[PDB]
Amino acid sequence: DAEFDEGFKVPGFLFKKLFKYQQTGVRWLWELHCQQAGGILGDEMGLGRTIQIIAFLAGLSYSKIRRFEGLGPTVIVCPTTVMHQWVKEFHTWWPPFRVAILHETGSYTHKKEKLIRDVAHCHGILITSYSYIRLMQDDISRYDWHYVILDEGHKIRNPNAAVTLACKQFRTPHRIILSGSPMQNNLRELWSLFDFIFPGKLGTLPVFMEQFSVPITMGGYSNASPVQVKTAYKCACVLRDTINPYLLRR
Amino acid sequence: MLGFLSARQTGLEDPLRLRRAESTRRVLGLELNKDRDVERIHGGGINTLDIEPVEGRYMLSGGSDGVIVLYDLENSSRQSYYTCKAVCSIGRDHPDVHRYSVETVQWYPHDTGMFTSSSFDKTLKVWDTNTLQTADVFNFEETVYSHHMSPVSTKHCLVAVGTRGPKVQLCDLKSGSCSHILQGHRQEILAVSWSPRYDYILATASADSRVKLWDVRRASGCLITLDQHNGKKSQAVESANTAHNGKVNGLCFTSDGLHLLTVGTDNRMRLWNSSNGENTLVNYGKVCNNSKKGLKFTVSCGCSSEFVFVPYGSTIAVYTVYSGEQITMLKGHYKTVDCCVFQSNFQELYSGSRDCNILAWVPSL
Amino acid sequence: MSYNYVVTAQKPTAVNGCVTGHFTSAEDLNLLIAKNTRLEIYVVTAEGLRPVKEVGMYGKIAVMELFRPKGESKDLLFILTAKYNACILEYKQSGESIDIITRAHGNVQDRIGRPSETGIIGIIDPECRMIGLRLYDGLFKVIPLDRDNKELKAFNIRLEELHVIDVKFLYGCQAPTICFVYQDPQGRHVKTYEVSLREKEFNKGPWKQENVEAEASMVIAVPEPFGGAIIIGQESITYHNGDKYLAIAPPIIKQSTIVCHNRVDPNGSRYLLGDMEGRLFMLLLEKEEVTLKDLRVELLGETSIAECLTYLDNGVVFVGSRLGDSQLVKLNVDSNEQGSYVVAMETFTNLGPIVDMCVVDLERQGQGQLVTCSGAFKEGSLRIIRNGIGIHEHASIDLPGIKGLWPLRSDPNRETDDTLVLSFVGQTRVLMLNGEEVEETELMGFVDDQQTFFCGNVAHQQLIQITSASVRLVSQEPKALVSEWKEPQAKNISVASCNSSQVVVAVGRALYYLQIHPQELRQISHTEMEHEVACLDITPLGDSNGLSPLCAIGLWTDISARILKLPSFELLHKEMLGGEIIPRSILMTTFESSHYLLCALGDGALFYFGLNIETGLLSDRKKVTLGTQPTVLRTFRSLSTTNVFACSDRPTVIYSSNHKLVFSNVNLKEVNYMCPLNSDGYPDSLALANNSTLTIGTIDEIQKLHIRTVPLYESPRKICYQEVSQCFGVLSSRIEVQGTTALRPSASTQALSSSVSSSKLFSEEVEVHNLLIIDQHTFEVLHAHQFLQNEYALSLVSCKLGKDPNTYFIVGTAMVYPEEAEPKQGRIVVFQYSDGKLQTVAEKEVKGAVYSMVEFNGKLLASINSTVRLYEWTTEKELRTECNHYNNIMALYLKTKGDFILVGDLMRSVLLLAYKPMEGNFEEIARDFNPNWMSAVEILDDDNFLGAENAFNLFVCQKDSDEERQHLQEVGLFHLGEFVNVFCHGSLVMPTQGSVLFGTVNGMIGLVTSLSESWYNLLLDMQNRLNKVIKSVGKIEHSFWRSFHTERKTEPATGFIDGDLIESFLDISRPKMQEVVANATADDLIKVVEELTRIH
DNA sequence: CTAGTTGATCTCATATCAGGAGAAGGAGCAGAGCG
Repeated sequence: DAEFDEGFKVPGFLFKKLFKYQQTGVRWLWELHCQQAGGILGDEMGLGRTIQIIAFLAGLSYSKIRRFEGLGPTVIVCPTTVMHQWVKEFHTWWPPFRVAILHETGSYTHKKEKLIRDVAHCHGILITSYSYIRLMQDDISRYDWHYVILDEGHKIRNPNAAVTLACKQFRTPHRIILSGSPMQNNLRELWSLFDFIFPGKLGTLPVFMEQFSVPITMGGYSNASPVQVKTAYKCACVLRDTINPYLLRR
Repeated sequence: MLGFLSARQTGLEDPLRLRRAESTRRVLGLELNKDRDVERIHGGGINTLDIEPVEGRYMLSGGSDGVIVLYDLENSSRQSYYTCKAVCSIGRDHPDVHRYSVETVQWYPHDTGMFTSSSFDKTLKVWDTNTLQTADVFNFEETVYSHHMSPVSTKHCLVAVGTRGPKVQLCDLKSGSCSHILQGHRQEILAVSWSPRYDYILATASADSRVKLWDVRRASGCLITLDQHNGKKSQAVESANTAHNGKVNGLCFTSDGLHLLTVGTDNRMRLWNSSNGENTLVNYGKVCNNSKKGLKFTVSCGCSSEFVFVPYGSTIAVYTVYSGEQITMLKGHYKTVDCCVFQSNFQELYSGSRDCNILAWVPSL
Repeated sequence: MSYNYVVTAQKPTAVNGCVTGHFTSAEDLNLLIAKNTRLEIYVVTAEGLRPVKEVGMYGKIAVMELFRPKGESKDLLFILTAKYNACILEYKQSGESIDIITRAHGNVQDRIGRPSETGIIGIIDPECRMIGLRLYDGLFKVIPLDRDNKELKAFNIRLEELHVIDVKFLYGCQAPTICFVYQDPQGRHVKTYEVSLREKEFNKGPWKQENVEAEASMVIAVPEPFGGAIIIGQESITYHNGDKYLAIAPPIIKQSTIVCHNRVDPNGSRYLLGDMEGRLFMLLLEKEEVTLKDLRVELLGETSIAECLTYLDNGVVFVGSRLGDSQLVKLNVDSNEQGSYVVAMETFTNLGPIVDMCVVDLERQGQGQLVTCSGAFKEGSLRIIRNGIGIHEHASIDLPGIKGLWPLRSDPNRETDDTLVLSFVGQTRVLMLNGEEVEETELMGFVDDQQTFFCGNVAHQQLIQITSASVRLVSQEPKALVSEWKEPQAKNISVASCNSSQVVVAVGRALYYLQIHPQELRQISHTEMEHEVACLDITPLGDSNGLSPLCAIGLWTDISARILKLPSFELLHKEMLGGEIIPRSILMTTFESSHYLLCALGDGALFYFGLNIETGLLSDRKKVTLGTQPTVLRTFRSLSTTNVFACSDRPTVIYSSNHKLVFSNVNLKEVNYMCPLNSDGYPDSLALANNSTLTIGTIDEIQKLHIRTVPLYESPRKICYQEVSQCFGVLSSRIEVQGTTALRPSASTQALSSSVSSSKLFSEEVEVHNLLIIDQHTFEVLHAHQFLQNEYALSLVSCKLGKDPNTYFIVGTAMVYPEEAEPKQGRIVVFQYSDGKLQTVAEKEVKGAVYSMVEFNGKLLASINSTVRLYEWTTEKELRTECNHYNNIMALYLKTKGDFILVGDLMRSVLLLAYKPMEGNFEEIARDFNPNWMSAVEILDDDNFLGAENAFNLFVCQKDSDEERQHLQEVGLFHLGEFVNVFCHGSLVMPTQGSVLFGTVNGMIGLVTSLSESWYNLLLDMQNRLNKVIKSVGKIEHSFWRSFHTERKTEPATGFIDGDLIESFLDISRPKMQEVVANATADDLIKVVEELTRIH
């Protein structure tokens, strides 16, 4: 087995299947769990980013870390295309977990709320889509989720979209975003992602814009004075430093 | 005592006994030393004092006039009478002097080379002690009531800042990141204090009568909200769980960091278990404060019994922390007392007050 | 930077903790004794204790407990160090090799925490599921064992009670359940908690909190049949098992508090309880069928003041004392007709709390000799320490009351003396001593009917035997006597003397000269002296012809070691000595240079002379005092030269080194007589008799400290030597109860003469203070002056002041009343000891306690409460102030070197004061502004000031190189682990500069000395190498152990070399040395470390 | 029953001079108590 600080043992066979960077990832995710903070797995796509979550959750359940005796009920929000992909992935890389799909396709064939309750009681891994999160913020946000992974989490990049608010209604600190590109147009998107994972780190949205987005943007324009270039440089470095612990971008 | 010297000498008692018992005896004998003075440099009231944690030689002092004075507390003259001369001073002419009242001033723990000072000009300035130039300035949108650096953090170098905003700002002195905020208070935060025991535990007290302990690493809000009654009056927490029946304008962890002392404008002091915020029901009687800003008070260290020195109007009221028995009230100031700071090496107390004086209390004989 | 070398001259002797168990093997019963830094492992044999291993911990052993985890064969040892190094030690013996492997270790020091008042407690669950440590107020550290660690990861449980007195794990509980007494404002209560290693928090205990006696200080966990706990308080012993509440108040335990306990049985039907008075109680649990019926306390007797006591087996109890000698007692079933069942089997020397000490060149040698105020209330005593020689006790035979020993070559061919002769009362018994075997077989020609004053081998291949009746010259080879002479009046010879060639025997007041001729005894000379002969010697020395030329005589009533010319018996010289005591032995020998004479009186005085071969006139009279018993002197020839031996209470070898007469001690209890023997089975050996047996052995170069003990039976406090008067002045203190009554006859109450202070200045149990004048030869209390009622003698100096010539005992006192915390009154009393009396020559009422007085350039420098003032001795013989100094919290310690005064403060730690004589006032030169609470201070150099803080640290301050020049610089830091009570210049021996001894509370005697920069660098390098090579018991780092440590500061050592670690460079094999000496050759460093060991 | 198709239907994302009269406030200031 592989052992980390307090009680985290991930099975050795599982660990050996991973790469070195994926192992680093698993360690990083567990350090966050210790802090009770969230993070963004900003690995460039194709780098087997999803496998890291499997390994980490597997290790956490296996270690039976101490409300919850190891891994509680958890929800995975991922784009509609990849739900069965994730189901497949859990099934191969760790059969023991129950991975219920929440979708019209699904596998339940009853009312959905019964399925939500079932997973929240039997401590499964409820996969769902951003739509069903937007549409059942009421039902879903009544069950003490342990982990709230968002795959391709950039879809929460609009702080005012409904889906964003719904995703930010979840209460647990163990929020994770798996986003190949956690910033696509401007930093307002970044702030939004951080406000899901770590609600206070970057401040309020107005303050973030005032302090970071404006200066960092103005330093990119061709006509910007060198002074403003250097303010942008400063602010950019501050931002990287602020977000360093909580973003793992290989 | 000669029993104490003989007991130390013969090994009957651990020398720890003589140290702590004598340290206590010295604290009980605190009296206004007219055989010691502090040089008058503040034109306005002293809001804050800070003796450096390593070597306890120097004291910072922040005035209502905006100046920061840096005193030397060692008697370098051969006389038995001396004035604690002022080494440096952020005076009226310093380009970086605060525009309004300096509300807090703090030595960087782990090193005397840097200190920080926050004011009503909405700035927390970091100073290089040697060159006495600002190394950094954090601007806040709202006047700063208090800040505090962790006395224990070898790892993080966050400054918790309480402003009139309802939010607690964490300023990372390592690469300057003043974005992080703790949310959950509703009115001005009048006092913040890091745990001396836990690296990332912060206690913040606010005018909404609530005190919250935070794990700033944690991304999920306050750990604990101190509740006067511990549950006798229990309500779905939206307005209940008040530490006090007024504003809570003072915080101080006891030395070992296992208890928290809060003073609020209901004229009470309470002692809280810092682990589960449970009220220990220590009485302390009535502690007059009506300060509209933070009230800086300290505890003793390295005595047989712990003491807390609280400004009580124009006096320093000394209490035994764990029993509440008021030792004495040190009467030597002329106006209300704003801050007292404890010199742990010699059981000396310095207290500033609105009458522009800093009085030394040293044990008698 | 300062370069200091610290080493241990005497390892700590105070037993701070002892446990018993099966540590070295499952069948061995071990006694593990913690002396402060030394762990001593014994095996509990049917008789006494057999040492097996003594290891040095890099720590003060604060906790020491044996526990056996499941499946383990033999007990593992848990040790917690004062700096909070935890370790679990196992004993692994591989044939000859012995190891202490560290099964686990760690550092459990919390970064912050109020160290608990009562002190570090360490308990172990009776089922070894966890080690509970109470280190700080309000916390309870748990070290799991079921989770088998190697790093001892421990977690705190928050304890809702902040003042915990004592705590124990209860027995017979499914969960680890602690029972502790804690003090809250409402009184003292006993509470229980269950420890959950899974939830890592307490739970409700089996039986709720109970309000107990006010002074409950002890919890005793009682094994499974009863369960529950027994809480000992001052006036009651109460038993709790949850519903049962037995409670007794035995009136016998009210007089003193019970401080240690031990479970005699495995089932807890009997406990030992030791009190601070030294009583030993037996607490009996009467079972009823099982529950507990009733409690009984019975007084077994008295022991040394026990810190810890352990019951070994068969009634043998080890009483480990910090204040007095540790004891091995026996508990008899029946009383001793004095009400006591305790009978001391063995005593282990403990230089107890060394509160003061002085180095006196007693016996007028070139050797220092420590005299220490050791011990406490009932165990107080003076210990005299000196470096002494030792030998091996090979051949023993127990014949009572020997009075003779002579080497005889019964085999005529060999020049080895293969036969030993002994006279007892009126006969001669011989020994074949064949080989190493010893049995009594008879050689012809010697009589079994008469005492023998002398016998031995003589010339012409003849033996000689001088009896109480007449002389017998035997021919060795052929047969018995062919020559006999006897006194014509047949008077018994009263004093004899003989050599290889001639004979000289005294008959009362007349003397007879005989000389040997082959098969003949010829008489020549005769004389009639004034008075009876006392002693003779006729030894031929540098003879070179065949006959000695000279003789010496001691006579009665005209006490004089006179000289005679041999052929004429005439007076060459007549030198008186004085006193009413007849000299009992006289000898002349050569020490490398010429004939000396050694004449002694019955009280150990001994005069050495330069004797001429022509005039034989006695001059160069000088005296040395050796022992109190009458003496006898017999030589043995070593490899090098003649080495004379003195036989008395203190056997002493006598010899000259570099043409300087040395008076070495021998580390044997007593020797009646001595004789050389060089058998085939015994080369160059000694033959040393005592009252019981004949001890035989050789001479060993290595020196072992010899510790005398003078029981004072009261706490000595100070000691100074007044050479002019031949005495020690000792401040003693005895505890009286009621007006008052002495609880026991102390040394003060048993003096020859006595007196009490009648002073005009000032007009349960109390402390009475006396000034003891103690004879520096016999160590008898010549005089005991009691001080005023409620007067505490603190300081004591012997000196002569001003210009008058009298040497005074000056005592500084304080008046101690319970109504106050610091004395307001005190006085400086000047005594003069002369004509066996202690007159009060002066007095001076001062307004505080006189904590310290040093004689300072003809003037008295006293330190009253916070003032240091200088007194002058006026022509009127009174003390008159000259200057004061006030900038002190408490001037506790004063030292002096020239015009400079070093003041150790209660908590401002040192101050360098200068008496500028041109002005007549003090000047604060430098000061150390760190808050160090001093225990003692010393001046090493003109600018190096050794200090000892009460946190077991040594620091050296240095006057630096403006107003920053008034800052002493701490250039030396070192954690000793011992509480220094005293420094003193001197050395116990005949590269390094200076030598400062210090005595500690634990009984360590250490030695600080100054190194040069080059040697310091070299030794620091080797220190690092040894740290890289030598492995400590608990895997503690030496640098961490020697790091300066205080509750508000911690810095690495510097400017100090652990001489213990360096001297450990000899006790490692050559490959390990090469590992040490990678980057000069090893033999160089072996020479270096030998030369370093030469200093102590 | 089950995929497949097909509307709605929602969400989210993309970008730079000949007026006059009267009423209300404020300012300046004399002066009167008055502490």
